[PDB]
Amino acid sequence: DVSGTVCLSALPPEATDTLNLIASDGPFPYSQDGVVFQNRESVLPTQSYGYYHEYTVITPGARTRGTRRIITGEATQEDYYTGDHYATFSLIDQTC
Amino acid sequence: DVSGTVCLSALPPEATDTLNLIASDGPFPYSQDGVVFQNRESVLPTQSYGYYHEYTVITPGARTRGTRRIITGEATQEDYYTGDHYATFSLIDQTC
Repeated sequence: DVSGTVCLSALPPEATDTLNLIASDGPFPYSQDGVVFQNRESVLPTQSYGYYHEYTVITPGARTRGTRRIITGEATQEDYYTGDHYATFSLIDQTC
Repeated sequence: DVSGTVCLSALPPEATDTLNLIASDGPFPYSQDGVVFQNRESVLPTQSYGYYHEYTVITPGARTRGTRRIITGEATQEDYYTGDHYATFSLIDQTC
């Protein structure tokens, strides 16, 4: 399940950067950006394969990709944030 | 024959999710949710066609709809669990 909705303004500023890159279709900093998210554990709503894609939200100072991501769904405004490597998700509200 | 009664708290958590959806009549995750269960091998009591319906119990980690299902009958609380693709069934006790 999804934890609830969070305003974009209440998430780390790097989440705003990632959403801006998704709207322009890149370029993305990481090679993994844009790959399909399988939702193997069924935390998000069940959908067809390819419905979900994953993008990095940079963690300042990290050497690796870290634990923060945005998962897009195919529906309008359907974007989920995770700050714990896919354990929990919140829907992002871009209007606040 | 129904193989016994099982407490709802003993089943995987997704069985509770499915029973909640059945109570609200969905919307369901799969298009096959809510089809008639034919009871072809007569494991459950014999009834007219249409008496039983089947619903998916999601299995996290599976690549398919998996083997877990809830079958409803028309009587109150008549809900059966199968974890083995219709081989065996237990009546669910929602009070424990």
